Amino acid sequence: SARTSITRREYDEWVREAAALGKALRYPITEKMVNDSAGIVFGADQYDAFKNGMWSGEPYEAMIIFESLNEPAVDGLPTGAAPYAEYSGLCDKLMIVHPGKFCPPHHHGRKTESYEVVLGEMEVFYSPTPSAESGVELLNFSGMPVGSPWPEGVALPKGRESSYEKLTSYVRLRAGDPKFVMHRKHLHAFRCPPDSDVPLVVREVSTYSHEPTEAAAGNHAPIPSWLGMHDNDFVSDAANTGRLQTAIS
Amino acid sequence: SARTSITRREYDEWVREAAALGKALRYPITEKMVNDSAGIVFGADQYDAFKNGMWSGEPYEAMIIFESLNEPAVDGLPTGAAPYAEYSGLCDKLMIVHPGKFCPPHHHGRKTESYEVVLGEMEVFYSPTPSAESGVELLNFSGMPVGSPWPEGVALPKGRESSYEKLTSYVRLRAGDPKFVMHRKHLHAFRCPPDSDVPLVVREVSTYSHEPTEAAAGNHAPIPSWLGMHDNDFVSDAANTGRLQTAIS
Amino acid sequence: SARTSITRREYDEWVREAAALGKALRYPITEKMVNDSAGIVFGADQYDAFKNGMWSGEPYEAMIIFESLNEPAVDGLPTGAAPYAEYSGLCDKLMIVHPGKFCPPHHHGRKTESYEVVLGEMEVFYSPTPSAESGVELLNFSGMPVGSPWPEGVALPKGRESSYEKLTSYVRLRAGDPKFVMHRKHLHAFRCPPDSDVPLVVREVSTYSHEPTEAAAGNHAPIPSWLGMHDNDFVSDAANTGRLQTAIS
Amino acid sequence: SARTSITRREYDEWVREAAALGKALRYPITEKMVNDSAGIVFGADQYDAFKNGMWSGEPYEAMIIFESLNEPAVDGLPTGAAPYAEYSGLCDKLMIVHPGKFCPPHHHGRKTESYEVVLGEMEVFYSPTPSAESGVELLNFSGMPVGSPWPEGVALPKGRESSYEKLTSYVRLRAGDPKFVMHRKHLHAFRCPPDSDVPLVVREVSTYSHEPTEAAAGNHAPIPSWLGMHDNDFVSDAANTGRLQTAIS
Ligand SMILES: OC[C@@H](O)[C@@H](O)[C@@H](O)CO
Ligand SMILES: OC[C@@H](O)[C@@H](O)[C@@H](O)CO
Ligand SMILES: OC[C@@H](O)[C@@H](O)[C@@H](O)CO
Ligand SMILES: OC[C@@H](O)[C@@H](O)[C@@H](O)CO
Ligand SMILES: OC[C@@H](O)[C@@H](O)[C@@H](O)CO
Ligand SMILES: OC[C@@H](O)[C@@H](O)[C@@H](O)CO
Ligand SMILES: OC[C@@H](O)[C@@H](O)[C@@H](O)CO
Ligand SMILES: OC[C@@H](O)[C@@H](O)[C@@H](O)CO
Ligand SMILES: [Co+2]
Ligand SMILES: [Co+2]
Ligand SMILES: [Co+2]
Ligand SMILES: [Co+2]
Repeated sequence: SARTSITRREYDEWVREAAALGKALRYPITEKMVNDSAGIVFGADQYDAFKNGMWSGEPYEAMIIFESLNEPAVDGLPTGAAPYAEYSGLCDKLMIVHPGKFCPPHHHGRKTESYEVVLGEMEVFYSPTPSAESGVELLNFSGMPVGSPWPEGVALPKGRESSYEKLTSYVRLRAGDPKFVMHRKHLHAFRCPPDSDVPLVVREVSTYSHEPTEAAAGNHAPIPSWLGMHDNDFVSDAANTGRLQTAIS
Repeated sequence: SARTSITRREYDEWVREAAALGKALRYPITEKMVNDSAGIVFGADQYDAFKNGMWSGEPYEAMIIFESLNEPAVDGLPTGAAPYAEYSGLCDKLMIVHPGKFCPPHHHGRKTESYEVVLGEMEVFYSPTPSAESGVELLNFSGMPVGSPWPEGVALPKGRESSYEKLTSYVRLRAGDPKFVMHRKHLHAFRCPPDSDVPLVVREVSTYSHEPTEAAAGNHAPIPSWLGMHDNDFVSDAANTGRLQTAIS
Repeated sequence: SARTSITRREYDEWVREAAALGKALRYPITEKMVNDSAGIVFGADQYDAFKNGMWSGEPYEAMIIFESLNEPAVDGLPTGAAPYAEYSGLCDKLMIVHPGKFCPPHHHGRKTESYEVVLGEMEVFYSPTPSAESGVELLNFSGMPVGSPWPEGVALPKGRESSYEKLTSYVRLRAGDPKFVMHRKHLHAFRCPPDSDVPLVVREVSTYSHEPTEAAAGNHAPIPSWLGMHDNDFVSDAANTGRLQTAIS
Repeated sequence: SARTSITRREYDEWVREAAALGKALRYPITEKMVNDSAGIVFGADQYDAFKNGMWSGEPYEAMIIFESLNEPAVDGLPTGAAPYAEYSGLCDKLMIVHPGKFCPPHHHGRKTESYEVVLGEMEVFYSPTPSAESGVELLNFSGMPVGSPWPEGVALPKGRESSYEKLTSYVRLRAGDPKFVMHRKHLHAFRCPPDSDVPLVVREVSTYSHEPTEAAAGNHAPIPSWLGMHDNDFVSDAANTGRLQTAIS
């Protein structure tokens, strides 16, 4: 009886309600942003989130993302910056995570993120040290803060527990807090507390998002190399696959 | 009788009211963001904006900016990207422009911006072609849209009219519109319509802001060259000076 | 296969999501307000709204109401006003109507309402003349405006069409409009346009709400007569019954 | 040098900024609501609030009120209720109080109020017992809660201190709290804490407001007696006068 997809009704009610919530919070959500790629389920065994639904409070890895901007920022750059442009760009999106649900452990080789909680509270789990990239020297300036240890009783998705092992640093973000920076090459994940009366709504402002997803499969590449380039590295292999497509029956 | 500064009372009422407006619109404004550098007057002859005040509707070049993020995004970058990092980074700020007032004509060599109107309407004036940088090849991808001609009856600041000559393209942005990208090297300016019942409030998401201002004079430089580096080029010379400091009597 | 109740999952996702939307729009929703009486289905044949769900856009009579205040306002009144107190009082609630759905035709003998659209648009159908109450003279001051005729193509609930016959006056309300008064004794109904991208959210400020509902069955009566007193008169008999209780399986 | 009026510039910047704040918080403010009666100064010696301004934090009695509704609710009432209609009606308004400022001690013979804090925090001072009205029996149901004693260090307006003597009960209201009822005949006053970073914004839902003010001098009376009827009883005589008119030079 393990779900393997989400019904069209479950998908729409989930995504359309989320888009309305976004508008209420003044996020500029256009029609094109409300599509079949906005609702994400990280892996086949994560569809079980829809057995009891998004308000069950159960630990599953799924979320909604409404992307309002993913600008390469390639125009006006000196030609020499061509091979390093992929680390820049501007990506603005609204992320909605229901109680107990998670944006699973992963890291980006090029994308640096920043978080602004709009509604609810965000519990971020991360590795304070970056992932070492063999054979390449990396610049350093502020690094990541050590943060605090995890609070007790954090329910993790069944069969995904170990993927969180290395994300020992923890921080709870709220509306009004200083913007929070998640440097590239750092493992990170986050969830909405299970006892939350509202979905976690977060505004993410980051560098360009390289993702040959479903809603982004057919566009033009600003720079040759960018073509097909992937910048998502999920700790759990089950997460990497289902990320680029949601099975809607 | 030409004003040469702004009284402490005029400054505070202007900036503190704006910060409250920002909070109401859910922008994460912290205490440190509400400072003596947030309220900007572009040039000595622009202080006359305070003869009749911010609700007079008169054409002057002055605005408020509450910066919530100006992240270099240098961490995790390969060393080779060092000389091109200045074109990246993440800068999030809230800008408040009162009726009739303007963010004066200028362009950035490195910073690419994007606009999201939160309240009111934004009238953007810009040059659809970038400024040619002698002796250097530049990348290209989307360029800037031609836009529309200026509507009639746009009152410009006295003695600043000609600075707008080259910003022939025009567009009026509203809340809910697609994010608007202003590529680096493009001349641009914007104002809040004079008949607006509310101040124009805009969320700007751009690449790093290189500005050795008053509230940013003493920090650490992520990369050597960044030190003292300026990235603001106002068409009117009077604007470049008063930009980095507000005279509060 | 005609639904006869709503599953606990359908109920919670419907009501809890609505409460979150309410909070985002700054309505003061407390825990006690989010209960099993907030989600209303007007009649047994209206449960079919949940065959395709609240985002189907189909015409059904169901809505959500989060009541933040229902103050008798009896304290401090001269004893003589006792028999007329039932026409006063203060009731503040947030109403959420999904696309295509309706608050069915009905009128109140004592309650006068006022509407403020917070999100979406509200299409009100009403009778510009009050219902004559046999053997009693009534005061008059402003009466109700004639309004406009119905726009074409308004899909009404199957088997409930005729209940709308007398509500010939029509008006479409939006956020920012002047408060709209619906005097007592006037037939009225309203819906969220079927093509709306967001649920209709309306703040109602009215006189006391006399309703021996499920969440209001056991309180104390400020005045003797008020006990058991009913003030809802739905045109369709099917609506009056299911109003005071929602079948949650 | 004691101010005796408010300049047109001080008035407009105060009221127009407040109206913008109101809109941001989604209060339906129309053009007609933004008038010369919205900004209130309670007495000649209260104009000194404008010596240092609304952000000085100093204790003065002045506030802004944007009334969106003041419905008699007389239509549909049985003729017998005519002499008691004045205790009913529906009045919806947004009140804005700057740091340290107060809505001065007063009570209403007919109007019962309810408070909903939208922004900031509201400190209410009141008398838990109603004012006895000689020769008339009054109904009772819930009465007023005893509340808590005043916190220490509450700066009161100079020369108005004693007017607060009897308002010994205290409560601090915040956004999201249950609606707060202030029954008619109860002395009450409230202020925005002096250390607040934002103005106190409160939505008031009450029974009809009988006030032959400046913006309400020339309308039609729903009931004969209502004509000229006053329902404001300020403890300080200086407050009653300046209430109905603001001196704008
Ligand atoms: O799938 C997650 C998506 O790519 C988000 O924008 C960020 O990485 C979450 O950290
Ligand atoms: O102001 C700094 C902020 O609170 C966080 O510590 C950093 O963004 C983490 O990268
Ligand atoms: O002084 C203007 C400031 O630098 C702003 O962030 C942008 O450039 C306006 O286009
Ligand atoms: O969606 C594109 C947007 O409306 C504007 O045309 C561009 O951002 C301009 O750069
Ligand atoms: O069931 C409807 C409820 O009683 C509402 O508050 C109003 O009457 C709708 O007009
Ligand atoms: O301002 C009046 C408003 O627009 C409506 O016409 C009335 O409230 C209807 O009762
Ligand atoms: O002048 C105060 C005004 O009348 C307000 O609506 C309430 O009474 C304040 O309690
Ligand atoms: O819920 C009751 C509320 O908190 C206040 O105690 C009353 O309205 C006071 O009248
Ligand atoms: Co990420
Ligand atoms: Co610029
Ligand atoms: Co009704
Ligand atoms: Co009062």
